Amino acid sequence: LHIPVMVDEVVHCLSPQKGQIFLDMTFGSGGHTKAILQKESDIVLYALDRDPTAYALAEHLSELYPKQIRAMLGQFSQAEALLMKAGVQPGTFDGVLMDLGCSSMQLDTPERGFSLRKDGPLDMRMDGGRYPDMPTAADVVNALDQQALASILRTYGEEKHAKKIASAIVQARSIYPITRTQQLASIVAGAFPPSAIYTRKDLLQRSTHIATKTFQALRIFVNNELNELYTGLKTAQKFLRPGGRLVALSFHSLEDRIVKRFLLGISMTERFNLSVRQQVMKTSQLGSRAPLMWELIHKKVLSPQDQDVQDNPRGRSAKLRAAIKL
Amino acid sequence: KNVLKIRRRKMNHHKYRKLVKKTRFLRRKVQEGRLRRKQIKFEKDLRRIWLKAGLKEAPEGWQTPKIYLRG
RNA sequence: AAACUCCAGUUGACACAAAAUAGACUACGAAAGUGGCUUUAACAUAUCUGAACACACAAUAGCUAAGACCCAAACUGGGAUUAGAUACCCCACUAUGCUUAGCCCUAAACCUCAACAGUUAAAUCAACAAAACUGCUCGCCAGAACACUACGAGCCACAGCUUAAAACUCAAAGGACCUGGCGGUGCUUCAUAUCCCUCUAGAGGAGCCUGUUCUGUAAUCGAUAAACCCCGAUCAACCUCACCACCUCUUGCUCAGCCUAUAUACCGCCAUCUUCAGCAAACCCUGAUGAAGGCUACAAAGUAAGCGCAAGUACCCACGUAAAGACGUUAGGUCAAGGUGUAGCCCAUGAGGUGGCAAGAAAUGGGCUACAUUUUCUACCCCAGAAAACUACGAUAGCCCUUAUGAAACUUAAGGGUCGAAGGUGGAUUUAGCAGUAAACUGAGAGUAGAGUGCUUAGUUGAACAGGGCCCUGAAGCGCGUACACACCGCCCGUCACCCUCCUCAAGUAUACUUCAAAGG
Ligand SMILES: Nc1ncnc2c1ncn2[C@@H]1O[C@H](CSCC[C@H](N)C(=O)O)[C@@H](O)[C@H]1O
Ligand SMILES: [K+]
Ligand SMILES: [K+]
Ligand SMILES: [K+]
Ligand SMILES: [K+]
Ligand SMILES: [K+]
Ligand SMILES: [K+]
Ligand SMILES: [K+]
Ligand SMILES: [K+]
Ligand SMILES: [K+]
Ligand SMILES: [Mg+2]
Ligand SMILES: [Mg+2]
Ligand SMILES: [Mg+2]
Ligand SMILES: [Mg+2]
Ligand SMILES: [Mg+2]
Ligand SMILES: [Mg+2]
Ligand SMILES: [Mg+2]
Ligand SMILES: [Mg+2]
Ligand SMILES: [Mg+2]
Ligand SMILES: [Mg+2]
Ligand SMILES: [Mg+2]
Ligand SMILES: [Mg+2]
Ligand SMILES: [Mg+2]
Ligand SMILES: [Mg+2]
Ligand SMILES: [Mg+2]
Ligand SMILES: [Mg+2]
Ligand SMILES: [Mg+2]
Ligand SMILES: [Mg+2]
Ligand SMILES: [Mg+2]
Ligand SMILES: [Mg+2]
Ligand SMILES: [Mg+2]
Ligand SMILES: [Mg+2]
Ligand SMILES: [Mg+2]
Ligand SMILES: [Mg+2]
Ligand SMILES: [Mg+2]
Ligand SMILES: [Mg+2]
Ligand SMILES: [Mg+2]
Ligand SMILES: [Mg+2]
Ligand SMILES: [Mg+2]
Ligand SMILES: [Mg+2]
Ligand SMILES: [Mg+2]
Ligand SMILES: [Mg+2]
Ligand SMILES: [Mg+2]
Ligand SMILES: [Mg+2]
Ligand SMILES: [Mg+2]
Ligand SMILES: [Mg+2]
Ligand SMILES: [Mg+2]
Repeated sequence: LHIPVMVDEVVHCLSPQKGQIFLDMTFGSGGHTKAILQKESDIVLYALDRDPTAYALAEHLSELYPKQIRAMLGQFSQAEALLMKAGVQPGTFDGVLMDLGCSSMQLDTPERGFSLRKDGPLDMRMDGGRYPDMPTAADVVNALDQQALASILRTYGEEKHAKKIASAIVQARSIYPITRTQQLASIVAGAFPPSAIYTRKDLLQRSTHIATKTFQALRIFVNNELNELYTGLKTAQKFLRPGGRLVALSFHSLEDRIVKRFLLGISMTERFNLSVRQQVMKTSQLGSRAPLMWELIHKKVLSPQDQDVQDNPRGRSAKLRAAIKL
Repeated sequence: KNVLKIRRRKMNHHKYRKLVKKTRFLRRKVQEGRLRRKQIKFEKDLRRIWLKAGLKEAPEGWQTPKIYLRG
């Protein structure tokens, strides 16, 4: 079982109260959505997900609360149109809970293809066939050139060995099609000496497969999570009430940066991890930020309790960024 | 000139200081035991002297001091 | 931002802290060190050398104890930046820097030059540093690494200092210098249809033509980043043809043949930098006759020749455009122009006949025609009349029918009829052009029986801008650094529960081995 990550913080943060309408742009399993419909019995809630399996769960769970929860299906970009059909263009949503990442059910079910450990079709697509033409991870690896595929790994996977892990994929695909998760994992391992398979470690300091950065990289290029995250936040702002509390959850750095640089106005094209020294050097050259539209409830990113991390290691990297619209 | 010989010594000293840090409690127990044996080895050397000279006990009023203790 | 707001400014009072200027001086001291003022004491030796340990000292940091505390400040807390943590920045504050009394005994404690005496003549001298040496004495050294380590010993030192190995391992390690490459390297000047902006017309969107890719097919090949992609082809209905299927021939059009493999064996002919100016010899001289270097015009070691540039020539000039453009670079292109080395086939990988493929789910390059009013049609070749949005502009496409060529044409070309579509001037990006050029328009030629919206070429009308800069692009000159040389996509260092070799420590525990009498009553 997967407990909703930081459910206690997200509930306190949004303080759901009677007379307030809320949105959920990532229903998924619905653990967070259900934790929010428990504290306040008079709450109004809206749900959304990219997975039709997740949208069916919400529809089945809608029986528990007939109108307090309203289920919707679609991507972040398509969310505004879907909600615009309802007619809530101003929205006046008190809070938008934009949980991020892959659902526990999505990656616990081997058929969905998200787990390298198990053997499933190399789908790695949050979409559940709602768009049967949407390329899957298998398609991405078999088509793109080394330079193109290396960029996917480098930019989205934070993978130093992008050229080494991409060349192995290019050679492997020629010999046979890459259609299964384990088939890819073995190819990526084959780019390195056999001992490399578990040399790398996580921040938890527990050995991880040497292809855990290629499964994350493709997952984010197949589902365009990063570009869809920028529109998703923007749409929330337009549909978010003034004085309404937004709450995001970033499990990896790339998504965390966008949430940080969006709630603070920082340009998305600035250099990453800028030090104070570099900031001085940057502006010294020019010598020769706009008003913020948010009020961060908690100034610094929250993180899961160390005890809770061991119980749910999947959510160890959950960085909660809360803000109030201005 | 280059500093490659200095750099080798730098790394050697750094790793030594790092090894000493990690094992400073084991090294302290070892040093204590060596000093005990050192004191015993010293006590035997003095006993050998009076025994080889024909005496059966230490000279009257002689107590071998502890010359290796921190005190 | 936090912090402060008994804050900030003026004025006055006020240190156990630190000592502008002088100091551009180069003094004192054994060294370490010593630069505010005064006073006291005071800076060993009438031959030199003489210690890891004796004797006495020894920056900074640090320890112990007691004080002082302006300011600084490891650490720590807060703020900020950060995906986040630490650091870099900001604020506060501590050990500490100070005093006293004890310790500790280290430094790139380095003029990286041992003390003393002497010499400037010899050879000046591997190199660099810092001109080269002699006598004499002490200290020290003998491949790298292990190793400022282990053990032993000493020490007020207890995560310490001093002295300081061996085993395993390697064929180098190292010093100086030169060249090259490279620098998130300095400065400087640059590109002239160009690196960017600026000027004009385009491409990228539509249809069509055509190449390529992919897919398809029983059914070629080659080119394929710049430097492939209307390229070999100034050209494929048969032929061409090298491909596929079937059938046929065997000293075969040839004193056979092979479009079989290898362009990474080659000649031949070329692409490319080149929209370059350098290349290769023969000598001479400098550096001690080292790797190397060789210019100053009021000239200081370079020079008599070759190739390229240049000159000259072609076109309408001496301008411009052609042509030319070395060596070298990309084992660049071509064995399928032809020839040919090597290897292979010889009833077949050779030869001949018949028929056939040569398509489009698509993607992409180049071109053509358009989207119209500076336009469309007609007359005319510039003083006109109409057209001008669902019967307009717009297909060189589709369909149908004729004609031309051919033995052969749903297929190729031309013409007519019908049809009247997308397109409404095109995001990122990108091409070309400095003048009779771009842009627009018109003709001719090569090659075919015929066949391109392709190519080659003649002519007509005929512009705009040409300045300002150096992030990116690349260039040059003068520098600097370099542990790279496979040349930064380099190299090395640290790290890690894979591995073998060797060594050390060590709890208790036995195990042998050595010692006594080398004595006493
Ligand atoms: N661009 C996007 N638009 C909508 N939903 C998305 C999305 N990207 C991811 N998601 C979905 O959002 C969810 C995030 S992970 C699951 C979190 C959820 N609150 C739970 O019940 O666990 C997944 O269901 C995922 O499929
Ligand atoms: K002073
Ligand atoms: K001075
Ligand atoms: K020095
Ligand atoms: K150099
Ligand atoms: K265009
Ligand atoms: K050649
Ligand atoms: K040939
Ligand atoms: K040949
Ligand atoms: K075109
Ligand atoms: Mg070492
Ligand atoms: Mg403030
Ligand atoms: Mg003396
Ligand atoms: Mg001695
Ligand atoms: Mg001495
Ligand atoms: Mg000493
Ligand atoms: Mg001292
Ligand atoms: Mg002190
Ligand atoms: Mg202070
Ligand atoms: Mg203090
Ligand atoms: Mg003082
Ligand atoms: Mg000094
Ligand atoms: Mg001496
Ligand atoms: Mg010399
Ligand atoms: Mg040695
Ligand atoms: Mg030392
Ligand atoms: Mg030692
Ligand atoms: Mg010792
Ligand atoms: Mg086009
Ligand atoms: Mg071809
Ligand atoms: Mg080829
Ligand atoms: Mg070839
Ligand atoms: Mg090429
Ligand atoms: Mg034929
Ligand atoms: Mg044919
Ligand atoms: Mg043949
Ligand atoms: Mg070649
Ligand atoms: Mg002439
Ligand atoms: Mg001329
Ligand atoms: Mg020419
Ligand atoms: Mg010429
Ligand atoms: Mg080649
Ligand atoms: Mg041949
Ligand atoms: Mg044959
Ligand atoms: Mg019409
Ligand atoms: Mg027609
Ligand atoms: Mg006829």
